[PDB]
Amino acid sequence: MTLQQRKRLEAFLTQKQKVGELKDDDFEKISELGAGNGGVVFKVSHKPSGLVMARKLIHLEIKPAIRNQIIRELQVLHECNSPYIVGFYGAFYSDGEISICMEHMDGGSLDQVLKKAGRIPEQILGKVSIAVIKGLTYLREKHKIMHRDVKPSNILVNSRGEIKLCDFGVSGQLIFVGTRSYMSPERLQGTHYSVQSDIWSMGLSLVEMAVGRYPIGAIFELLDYIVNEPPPKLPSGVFSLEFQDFVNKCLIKNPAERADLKQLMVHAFIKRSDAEEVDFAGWLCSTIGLNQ
Ligand SMILES: CC1(C)CNC(=O)c2sc(Nc3ccc(I)cc3F)c(C(=O)N[C@@H]3CCCNC3)c2C1
Ligand SMILES: Nc1ncnc2c1ncn2[C@@H]1O[C@H](COP(=O)(O)OP(=O)(O)NP(=O)(O)O)[C@@H](O)[C@H]1O
Ligand SMILES: [Mg+2]
Repeated sequence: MTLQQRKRLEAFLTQKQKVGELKDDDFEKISELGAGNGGVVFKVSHKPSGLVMARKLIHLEIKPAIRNQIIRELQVLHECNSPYIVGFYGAFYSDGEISICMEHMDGGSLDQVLKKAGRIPEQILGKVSIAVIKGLTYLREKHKIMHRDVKPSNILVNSRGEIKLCDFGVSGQLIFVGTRSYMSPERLQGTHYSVQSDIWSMGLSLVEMAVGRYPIGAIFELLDYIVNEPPPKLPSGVFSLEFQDFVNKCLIKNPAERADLKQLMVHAFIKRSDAEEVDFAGWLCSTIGLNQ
């Protein structure tokens, strides 16, 4: 950690304390940040602190004993404190819906950023990759947590140039209803799986952000393709050989021959990217623009 990262984390944990138990009454809606797989996210104001938060509403049908164990397992999120993880405020049940309250990220997700930028430059994706790896490393080492839901909508960014992971499961399992999938071939097979599965998800997400589009290229037809056909790749000529090799190594279908976190962190793409002074914050703020 840099001193500034060390300090930014300090700064967050103090006003987190300036927050008591959370209740539906204490929240005031500002705007809607989006929705997804059965979750609605709202930009909220928490009046007792006056703090801006993001509040996710999860309609989990049926309580009672099952809902109170969910909230108690969610309490580990208080201990997840990293410059590569989104800050947690608290969680409760209300009106048949679990609410997870977290740090508000003003740049939104890289899914939203991509939709704006068209495609995200390779040098920026180096900064994103370093952050994702470090966040996945942190979750593994400090909490023995695997993410299980790496994708562009779960990598959040802000006007301070921070890149953070969110929506990592903490309740066990509890682990295709949509049109796209970031699940590895081995996860689709029902096979046992590990953090190698998150590496595939990261690799796929990177190719989506580099080219501007989900790269595979009906839901069950798509899943069959992931399982049975060659992995996606970057186009040649427009991306560095080492970036191509980096995603290729993330996208090897055998999770055991696929690169691991340790290997990727010393990979030539990561080595090069880490030494590059790239103004990511300026890129992001110039790309999204300012509220006017
Ligand atoms: C059901 C759940 C509350 C179990 N507890 C769980 O363990 C979680 S945790 C968690 N998200 C989460 C994780 C970390 C941070 I920082 C912020 C977060 F919002 C989530 C979460 O949102 N899951 C969504 C439910 C809708 C469909 N997609 C998966 C969960 C799931
Ligand atoms: N802390 C946050 N700050 C800003 N935006 C957020 C935050 N959390 C979630 N969002 C946005 O809310 C939208 C919907 O989030 P979500 O319900 O997590 O959908 P999803 O990420 O596509 N699916 P999943 O993460 O699997 O539940 C996304 O576009 C996010 O960018
Ligand atoms: Mg999400």
